[PDB]
Amino acid sequence: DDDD
Amino acid sequence: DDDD
Amino acid sequence: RKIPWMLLSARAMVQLGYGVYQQRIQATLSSHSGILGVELACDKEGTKTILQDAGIPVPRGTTIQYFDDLEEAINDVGGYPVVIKPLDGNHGRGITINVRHWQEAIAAYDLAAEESKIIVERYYEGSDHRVLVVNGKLVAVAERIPAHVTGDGSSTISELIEKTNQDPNRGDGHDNILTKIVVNKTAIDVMERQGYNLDSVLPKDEVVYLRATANLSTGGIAIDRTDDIHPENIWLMERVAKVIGLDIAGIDVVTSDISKPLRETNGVIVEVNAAPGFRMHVAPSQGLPRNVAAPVLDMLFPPGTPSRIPILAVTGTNGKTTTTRLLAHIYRQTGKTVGYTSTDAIYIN
Amino acid sequence: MKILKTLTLRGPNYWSIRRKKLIVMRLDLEDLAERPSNSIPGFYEGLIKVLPSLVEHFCSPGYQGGFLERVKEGTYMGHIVEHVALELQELVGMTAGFGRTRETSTPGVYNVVYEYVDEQAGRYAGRAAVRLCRSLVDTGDYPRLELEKDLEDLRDLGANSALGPSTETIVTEAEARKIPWMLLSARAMVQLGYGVYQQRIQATLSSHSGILGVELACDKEGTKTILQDAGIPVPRGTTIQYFDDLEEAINDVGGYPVVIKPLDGNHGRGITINVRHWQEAIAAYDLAAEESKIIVERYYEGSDHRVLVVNGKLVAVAERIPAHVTGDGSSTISELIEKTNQDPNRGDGHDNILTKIVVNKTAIDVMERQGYNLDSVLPKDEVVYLRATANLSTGGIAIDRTDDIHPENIWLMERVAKVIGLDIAGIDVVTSDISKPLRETNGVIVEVNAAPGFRMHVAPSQGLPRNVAAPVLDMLFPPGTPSRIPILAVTGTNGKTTTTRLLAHIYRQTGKTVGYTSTDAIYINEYCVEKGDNTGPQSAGVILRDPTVEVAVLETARGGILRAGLAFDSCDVGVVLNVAADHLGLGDIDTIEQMAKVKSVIAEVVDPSGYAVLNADDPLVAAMADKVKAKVAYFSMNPDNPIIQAHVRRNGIAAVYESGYLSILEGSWTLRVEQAKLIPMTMGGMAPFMIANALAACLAAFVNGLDVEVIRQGVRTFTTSAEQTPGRMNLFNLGQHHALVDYAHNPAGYRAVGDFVKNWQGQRFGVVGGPGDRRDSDLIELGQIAAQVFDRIIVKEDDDKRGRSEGETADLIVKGILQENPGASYEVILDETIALNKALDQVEEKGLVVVFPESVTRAIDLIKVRNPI
Amino acid sequence: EYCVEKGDNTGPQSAGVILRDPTVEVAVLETARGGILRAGLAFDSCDVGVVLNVAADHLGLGDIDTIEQMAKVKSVIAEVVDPSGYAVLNADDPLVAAMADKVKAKVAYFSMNPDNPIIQAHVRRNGIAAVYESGYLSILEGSWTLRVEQAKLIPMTMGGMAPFMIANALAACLAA
Ligand SMILES: Nc1ncnc2c1ncn2[C@@H]1O[C@H](COP(=O)(O)OP(=O)(O)CP(=O)(O)O)[C@@H](O)[C@H]1O
Ligand SMILES: Nc1ncnc2c1ncn2[C@@H]1O[C@H](COP(=O)(O)OP(=O)(O)CP(=O)(O)O)[C@@H](O)[C@H]1O
Ligand SMILES: Nc1ncnc2c1ncn2[C@@H]1O[C@H](COP(=O)(O)OP(=O)(O)CP(=O)(O)O)[C@@H](O)[C@H]1O
Ligand SMILES: Nc1ncnc2c1ncn2[C@@H]1O[C@H](COP(=O)(O)OP(=O)(O)CP(=O)(O)O)[C@@H](O)[C@H]1O
Ligand SMILES: [Mg+2]
Ligand SMILES: [Mg+2]
Ligand SMILES: [Mg+2]
Ligand SMILES: [Mg+2]
Ligand SMILES: [Mg+2]
Ligand SMILES: [Mg+2]
Repeated sequence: DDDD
Repeated sequence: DDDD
Repeated sequence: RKIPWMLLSARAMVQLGYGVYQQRIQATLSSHSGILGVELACDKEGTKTILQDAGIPVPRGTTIQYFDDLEEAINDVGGYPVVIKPLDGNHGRGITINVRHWQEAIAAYDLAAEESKIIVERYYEGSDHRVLVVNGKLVAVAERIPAHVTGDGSSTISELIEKTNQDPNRGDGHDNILTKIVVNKTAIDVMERQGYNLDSVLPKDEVVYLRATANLSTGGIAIDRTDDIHPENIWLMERVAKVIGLDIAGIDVVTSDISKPLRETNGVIVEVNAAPGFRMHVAPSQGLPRNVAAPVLDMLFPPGTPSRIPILAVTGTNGKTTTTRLLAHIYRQTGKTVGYTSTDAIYIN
Repeated sequence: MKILKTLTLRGPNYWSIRRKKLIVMRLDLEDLAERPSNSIPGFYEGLIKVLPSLVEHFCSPGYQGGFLERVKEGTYMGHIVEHVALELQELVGMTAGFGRTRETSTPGVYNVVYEYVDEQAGRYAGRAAVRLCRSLVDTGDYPRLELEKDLEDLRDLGANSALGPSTETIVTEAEARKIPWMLLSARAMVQLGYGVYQQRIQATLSSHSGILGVELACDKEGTKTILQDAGIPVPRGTTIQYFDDLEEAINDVGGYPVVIKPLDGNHGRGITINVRHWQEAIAAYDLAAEESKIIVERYYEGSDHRVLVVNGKLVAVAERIPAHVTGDGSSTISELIEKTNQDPNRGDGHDNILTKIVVNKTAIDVMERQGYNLDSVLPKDEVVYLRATANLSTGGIAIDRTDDIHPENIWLMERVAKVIGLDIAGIDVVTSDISKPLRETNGVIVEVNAAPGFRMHVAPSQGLPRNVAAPVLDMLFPPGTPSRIPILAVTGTNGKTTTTRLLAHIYRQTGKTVGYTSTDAIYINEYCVEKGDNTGPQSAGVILRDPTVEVAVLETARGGILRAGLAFDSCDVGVVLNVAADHLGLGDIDTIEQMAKVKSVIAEVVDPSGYAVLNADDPLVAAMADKVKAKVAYFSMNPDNPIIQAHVRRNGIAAVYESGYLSILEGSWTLRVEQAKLIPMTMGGMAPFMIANALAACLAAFVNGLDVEVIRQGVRTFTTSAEQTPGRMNLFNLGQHHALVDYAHNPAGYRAVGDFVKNWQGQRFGVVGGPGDRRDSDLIELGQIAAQVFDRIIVKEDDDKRGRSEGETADLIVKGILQENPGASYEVILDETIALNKALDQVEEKGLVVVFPESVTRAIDLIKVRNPI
Repeated sequence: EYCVEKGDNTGPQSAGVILRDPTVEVAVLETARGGILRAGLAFDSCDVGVVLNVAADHLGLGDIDTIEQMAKVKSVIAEVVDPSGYAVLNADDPLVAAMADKVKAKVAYFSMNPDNPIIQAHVRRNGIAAVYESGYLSILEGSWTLRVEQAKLIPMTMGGMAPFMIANALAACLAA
């Protein structure tokens, strides 16, 4: 999903 | 899932 | 080994040790298992790409998104002796292991087509071996064989199943070493391909399989081959686990002879499994049981290290709280983190 | 104009050491080669009106417009194709400026070299420059639409390969710290460091991030349970599976001021933050009901703060505020949005600090709840939000509050990351005042996020930017540790493979894992990984990416350098053994002076703290010492070499052959390693070229820190036997008779073998061969070499390949050998299968037969039919 | 914080007391011109060399009559810094900044004005500098700014009212  |  | 343990309140985790020396496990995953390694191991295309770039032998094959291109793909792969799998991963179903003819390739194609759009792999001969590596070091090797009956006299398959399914070492679910042989339409499909059915008599010493793949839970067997593995093969298995970044790993190898180098027997590495199970190594049907856990605890709690922190317990009818605050104050002068409990509060530093 | 060949270079190379990223295009000027612009009417005005920017190019003239001072006075399309390819990349934001043009081959064929940023965009621009330039030397202009579409393709090519900003942040700091990096072939992973010191990253996840921690952090119910069991403040709330129980749940939660979320996680939708009435709870209920069966949480007041923790230690804190407008005079909301959306610091997507305010039905829904719409006028200093949540990408702001956080709150945040087991973590905190303890302001921890982004901390809208990457690289590569393993690079015209095997053997005696590549195979600790010619950058990468390797020894060939550059950027020891006239005419290198520039690439990439090892007996190699930034060590076969003497007098290091010994001169002291006759690779001291290869290996091991005793053990046990090094000095013992199989190419290898033969104090010296048909006019030189070395010379130069005609090669050899000494039974037999290489019984006891087969495999098979010892 | 000797203890004879002492881990030495001119430096080489300013004091003494000569005495420290170490120079001082072209060591700069062409040219090549800006004493490391503290909160400076104390603080912070 990345950069939460 | 476990025990593959 | 006197390591304290606790169950935790979430996700079926277990804690080992106290304070700053604690570790966590969940089945076959631990606090030392990295996420990048585990995710790569679950990606079959990704795993294959990484290993062949390292000079590691893997099966040859292609990608066909259900187009009738099989008749050409075999020219790149190596002729008809191929393996056709559903392109996605949805249990061990719709798989043909040894395709020999055009129409067989199509029957496999039609079944493969059921799953989302690993096809036409070259078929390799040999047995299915499971290799267990724990900390970049080999622990155990087992040979896996699918449920079967043999031509133990001029008896039929249904008679042979009843004869061997009475073996006292065959008991229900995870209860006895081996389990029961069960026949269903899928066992029949496997038997029909061999030219047999339940009322057929087998020739002396003929072997008929009731399953396409090996699994102890389906009635197969596991043979310990730990001491028969060649030094070069040991080196290669350890290198594979390190390349894919996994601490505890199962490696699936196809070879005719584990005692010879894979390059001489034309063997391949088929799969890398993060967080493998242990039943086949701690309770094999042939050979000696191995203590698999000991190498795991040795990486979590290396020799010479503690698993516990000091505990000072104070009791008595009068003076406990005062004594507790002073003792915590004295330890604190050494610069350590000191936690304590009293009738007033819970404190840390 | 036709393009014949394109090469992409990635690493130090022939054209430049520093300009690692270059495209070399081989351009055939079928036309134009005879027309130097003034012969092409209109090709000045046409070129500049199509590309008006081509004034910033300087050429030989050191002037703006220096390019345009020419063009009309042509360059035969050199410069013009080159500058256009560079400008086409500049027009789309990819900056490149280096380039060169050189004529090669036959007249009209040029090597056009230019710099690139993105590999595919670079090649695209090259092809486009040729089309633009060709149309303008045919017609006088270039259609605008044929320029605009090409610029669009370059913009897409340069976008598709871009790294995301969180990867760029880590990679940029890694370069500042000199940590090498590579992209990997799967799952968008990046490797940092070499061999056993490598680490991997993927955006904000790394090789140190555990799976149990990351999965727990993604489980909101699990996370809350674990933290409240540790005494950590979290929101109060319940679970209702869409039953109308809300009116009772508020009794356990704390009345109506509650938050209702969809029970599952499907984007920030269907969420009511502050419910005050029964019917509002129901409207929220009906929306929540859309997702699978986090409800009725108590509502807490305060601002949304993001706290970044990296290794159990706090790095940064930022306050996040949603997109909004304020009552900046008696203006409407649509007017206020247009007024503030013109702020110059608001730019598109990830382009400027802030982004644009966009209104849609969801902004309207947020505004209606506040009592406003687009045509409403706000009261002075009124604040109206256009979004329910904060996000910089939706037009909000981020304020650095890193230095305002209370010591107790710092302690709590670090404890939270440790409890949930995550190394790099974002923590979402709701509080009215970050400068007071959360227990006093009644604040809570709302969420823990594994693998958080960095834009709000490295590019805040208010406050100072923070270097977030530095704390990440410090955990991956702790202070005091290496990120690289030693690299020993060996090059030169002759002797590379032999030197490489010996040097790897010596390092191996220290017990380390040694990987190496050669023209025969790729090895790790005597296991063969791959077979075949494994020189070049693709094989070097197998060893450098291998997680078990501690030492890398790599033979380096010219084909690799000329085709793609070096794979490693820098090394510790660079060894140049010799420069000789081999491979001339290939790869656009015609002269010996040019060949020396290729070999010198290794010497020039040695790190200043390392060493270059040069041959003091070689005039082209010794001369490289004046280009080297590294320390220089020398070796020689003659102690009385003025270079060696001048060097040791200034306390340098040298290796020489003296008094039967291989020894190291270190300042005034002499260290003897061993006797040449006791080292098995050298035929009893009779092979001067093997001695020289041994000196180079001993010196490289010494200058890189190995002890002398280790070096002695290594040279004493090293072997080059038949079937280990086939075709390389294989001497066979057949009763009172010997035969030698070797495989020379260029003349230096014929002279090196000839000296071994001269020392053979036996009987006749016979030779049974010469060159194949693919050599240039050096057949006479070979014949001249054999003539003075052998007294039995028989010619077999009619091989099976027959690259040219039939026996003409043998006829030229016969001409050459009879030119110097026409008294050696000069028979020509032509056959070389079992005819001349079988006729060994024509040589007496203790004579020596020297074989130069086309195929070594056959020569060493036939010699075994005679039952050798 | 224990006093070993009292009185003027600058010069090579005192430097030798610290260097020969079996317990010392770090040596910080103020160096005067009288010591250098009379007997040379006691240590041969050092890790950090700091030159704060050159001014027309002590002229006519020790055979040094001009400011250009005084600059040659002070430059002795900059020229004995080991190549792996640093020289710390005052970018607001024309004689001191000029010493940067003699130094074999790395050079760091400090100033009381961020808009100093030397500082700007230097940080653009990824050097290190210390400047006074926006009420703060901060370190410029390439493109990043590190704020250490506010001048008004550092007791040696009279509430930010003593520019020469601020400059002395910048030099100490940069050397550390
Ligand atoms: N290319 C190949 N050649 C020969 N046998 C192969 C093969 N690919 C797979 N197999 C055999 O098939 C077995 C299981 O098939 P496969 O690997 O496709 O199942 P799978 O990945 O879904 C794991 P599981 O069956 O446990 O769910 C392997 O252990 C191996 O014995
Ligand atoms: N031997 C003893 N040591 C300390 N206090 C004592 C004592 N005998 C009697 N006392 C009295 O006991 C009081 C309670 O002390 P403290 O609070 O430290 O004890 P405690 O924690 O054991 C009681 P609790 O059962 O409430 O936990 C003291 O204030 C003191 O007056
Ligand atoms: N109990 C509560 N009290 C007050 N504010 C709360 C809250 N729960 C959530 N919030 C606010 O809502 C914001 C985002 O809502 P929420 O946490 O439900 O979204 P989310 O978990 O789906 C993450 P994202 O919105 O980035 O996808 C939080 O940062 C906080 O400001
Ligand atoms: N200085 C030198 N050192 C070693 N061998 C030399 C030599 N001069 C000539 N030779 C000859 O060169 C032959 C080839 O040696 P080797 O295989 O080690 O070289 P190399 O690897 O540089 C050639 P390639 O271009 O094929 O990689 C030797 O067998 C020897 O006869
Ligand atoms: Mg499997
Ligand atoms: Mg009591
Ligand atoms: Mg008490
Ligand atoms: Mg959030
Ligand atoms: Mg060559
Ligand atoms: Mg070679």
